[PDB]
Amino acid sequence: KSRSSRAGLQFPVGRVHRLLRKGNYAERVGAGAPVYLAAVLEYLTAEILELAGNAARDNKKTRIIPRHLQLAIRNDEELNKLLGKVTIAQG
Amino acid sequence: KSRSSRAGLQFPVGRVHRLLRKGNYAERVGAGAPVYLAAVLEYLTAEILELAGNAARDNKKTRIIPRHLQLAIRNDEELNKLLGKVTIAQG
Amino acid sequence: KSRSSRAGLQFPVGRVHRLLRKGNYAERVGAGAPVYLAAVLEYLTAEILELAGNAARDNKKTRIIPRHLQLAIRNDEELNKLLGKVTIAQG
Amino acid sequence: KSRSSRAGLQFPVGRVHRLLRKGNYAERVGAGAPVYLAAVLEYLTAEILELAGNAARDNKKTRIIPRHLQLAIRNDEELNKLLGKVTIAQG
Amino acid sequence: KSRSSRAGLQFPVGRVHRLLRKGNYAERVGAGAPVYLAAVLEYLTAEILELAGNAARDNKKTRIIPRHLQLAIRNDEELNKLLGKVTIAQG
Amino acid sequence: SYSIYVYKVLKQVHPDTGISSKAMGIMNSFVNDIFERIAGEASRLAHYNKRSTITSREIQTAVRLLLPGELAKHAVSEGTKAVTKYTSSK
Amino acid sequence: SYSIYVYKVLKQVHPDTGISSKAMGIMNSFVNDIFERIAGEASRLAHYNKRSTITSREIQTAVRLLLPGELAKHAVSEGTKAVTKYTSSK
Amino acid sequence: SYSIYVYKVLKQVHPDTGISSKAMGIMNSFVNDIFERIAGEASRLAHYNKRSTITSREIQTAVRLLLPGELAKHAVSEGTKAVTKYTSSK
Amino acid sequence: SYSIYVYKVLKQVHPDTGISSKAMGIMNSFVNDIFERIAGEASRLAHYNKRSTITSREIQTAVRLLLPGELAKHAVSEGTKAVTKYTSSK
Amino acid sequence: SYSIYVYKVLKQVHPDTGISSKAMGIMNSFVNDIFERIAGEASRLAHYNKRSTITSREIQTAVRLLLPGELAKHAVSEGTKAVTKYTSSK
Repeated sequence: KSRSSRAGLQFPVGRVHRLLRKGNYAERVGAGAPVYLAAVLEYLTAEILELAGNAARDNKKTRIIPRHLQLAIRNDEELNKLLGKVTIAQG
Repeated sequence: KSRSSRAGLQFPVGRVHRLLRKGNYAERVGAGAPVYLAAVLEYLTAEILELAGNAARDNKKTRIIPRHLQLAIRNDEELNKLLGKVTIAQG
Repeated sequence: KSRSSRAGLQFPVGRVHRLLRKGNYAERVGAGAPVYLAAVLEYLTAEILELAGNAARDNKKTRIIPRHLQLAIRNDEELNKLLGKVTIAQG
Repeated sequence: KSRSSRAGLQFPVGRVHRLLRKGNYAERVGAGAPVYLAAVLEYLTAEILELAGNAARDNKKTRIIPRHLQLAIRNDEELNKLLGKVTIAQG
Repeated sequence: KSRSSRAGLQFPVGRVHRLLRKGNYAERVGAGAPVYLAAVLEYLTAEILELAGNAARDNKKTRIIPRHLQLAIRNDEELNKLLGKVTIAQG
Repeated sequence: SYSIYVYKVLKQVHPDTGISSKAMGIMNSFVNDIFERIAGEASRLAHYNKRSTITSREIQTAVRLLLPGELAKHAVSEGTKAVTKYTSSK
Repeated sequence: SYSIYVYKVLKQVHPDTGISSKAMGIMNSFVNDIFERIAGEASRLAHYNKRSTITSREIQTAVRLLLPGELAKHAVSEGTKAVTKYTSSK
Repeated sequence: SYSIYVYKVLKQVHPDTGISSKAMGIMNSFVNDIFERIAGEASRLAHYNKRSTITSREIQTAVRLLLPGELAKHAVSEGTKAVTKYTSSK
Repeated sequence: SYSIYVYKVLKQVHPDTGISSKAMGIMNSFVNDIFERIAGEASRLAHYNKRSTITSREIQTAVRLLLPGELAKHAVSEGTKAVTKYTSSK
Repeated sequence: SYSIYVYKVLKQVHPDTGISSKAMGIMNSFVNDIFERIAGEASRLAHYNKRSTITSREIQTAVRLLLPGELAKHAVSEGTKAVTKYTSSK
């Protein structure tokens, strides 16, 4: 069965695992490493995607456009620090 | 009669008292300690809960969702300092 | 005739005069001291009360609630410095 | 013919010229001095008056009240620096 | 054929090329220099022009006026740094 | 964990405005947080002053230290008001 | 405590806009606050200049020191206008 | 590149709100970015502690270091929850 | 004091938007302020360069020094445009 | 001066949204500005590295230095994409 499903995740554990070794970050990366990282990635994705989705509704739309990601990221004080030196194209 | 009612409070004086000793904060915690702490907790709760409730109305709703807590906390200059390095999930 | 009226003021010159000596600020406070202070107090009161009243109208109301004082104080750049480390309850 | 018209200006070149010498700024002020200064004054006046007029319309009014000057000054990043330590009465 | 079209651009490669040498920036400017610079100029133009166009719609208009450029530039955190010490006339 | 109380406090402040489960989650985080913060300083204050017991006098000073300006003044008032009622209200 | 006056001032500024009791509470806090602040500096100024009496000249300098930029200029004007009326208006 | 997943996550959070291709571009940039960031620190942590392998214990410390305050606490929880399920869920 | 002119400038910019007396008060404060500021620096510049006369060249440098970034560039242009017209327009 | 192009770019981005003459003035100022900025650094980079010619490699490094974070990454991509087309597209 799928490593992504075994870990109860959406993000590709396998892919993340490939990237960790290909990347030449480590000599050998452990088993839980990609599953933890994949997990954090999915989390953050859900987070900003949530706030973004809210801003999309608040205006009047159903599709989330960059403006929403922007408005979303900048309004959450915590997310604004993380993506502080990040420029959202068309944001 | 209840220690929470004797002190004219909502927050559990008793619970707070347990937490103070279990926590291994002190050697022995006094009698008024939990009642004072419980009191401050209830106060702050009421404060942010009030501002939050306002923001809930101001939009259009009856239920307070994280966004309100967020908007509330960030807009009060004083509350914003306290919860400065705090991240409101879905805020 | 009234010291408050002689000075063309609303704020109680007399009261301010009592507070200055009771307070043990001075050894002896002069005659114009309370009238000047009372004057400044009335001024600042009128100032923030004005901006507050505006914000009350701008929303939709006739009664000024803390939110207005807050919104008022925080929006005037100059008043925001004065009451910088001040927390408006329910503001 | 008028020095203000010769310079194609609204602000009183003459007045500005009087103020420069009365003021005891200089020993003797040149001919172009007041015309340059009068020019800059008129410019800045037009600038803030423009942005102010915009804010007046944006709300709903025809008369510009202090609030507009304020909202105007504070929103232009450049004008906000110039009048940084300035307090707009009823702004 | 056109150097601007060969590079798939709108901005005048040729003009930019003239400006680079006239300017007395370099002794001799290379071939790709103006095409790269012209490219970046067009990009940034499109960027701020996009965000500006959005703000124009968001209000109610079809023509982009300075206010839009302003509101646009100031709201994008990244663009705000670039044009930090820039004053938008009538912005 | 505090949901009971925070709800009780809510009705007391806005007797018609409800709160989401997710928002309740946040409130609970808040309560535990500042509890941890205040008790931490209180405990710190006691060791500094070589006292083996955490008095209410420590909760107060802790409150002055951790809470903002005027937000702290009320918290002290509320706590003193509360402590005093309890002590007299035997 | 000041409610009378602050209300009197309110009608003078907005003769149709009321104010809540809770908001009045705040206004009272404000009045006492800046009073305490100004009298504190005034008192400080007097000791520095080894004067046993707090003159209006101290209230003024105190006002310059504590109040912001242009917000201070009016307060001085208003106070001088006020003081002068009272002195002449025997 | 992540579009599949980010869309899958989207429906999970807002099962009625779509996302633009251009906005999807951004999301992909975000995913690769913080991946690069976290793996960078993780890798840095491993060399410092003269370990030849990147454990999940490094991903965690990396997460604590790079992510803000409370935003980091969840990420750790989520990762531990996730790692533990996978390990037990053989 | 400037009310005439500022009104004249107003119609020139917004020929349909009026201005309150109180707002006019502010405008007058603004005009006198930056006048005082600019003439102050101009005067300062002249003493530094041991010149007994305030040239327009001082008003310009003063303008560069006191005014923000791009807001200063126009003010210089406007002043040069204005000065030049007057000089030639004998 | 750039009005032609900036308009051409505008239709390309918003094929229904016009732009004012005054706003066009601003756009032109922007174009000349960052041109001056980029060419200035490029020129600076060349003298430092004792090169008599401004290569595209200088425009790039100049772009990295002057432009913000991610706003710079695109500008480099766009420039490389553009330069490469031109070079190959003989």
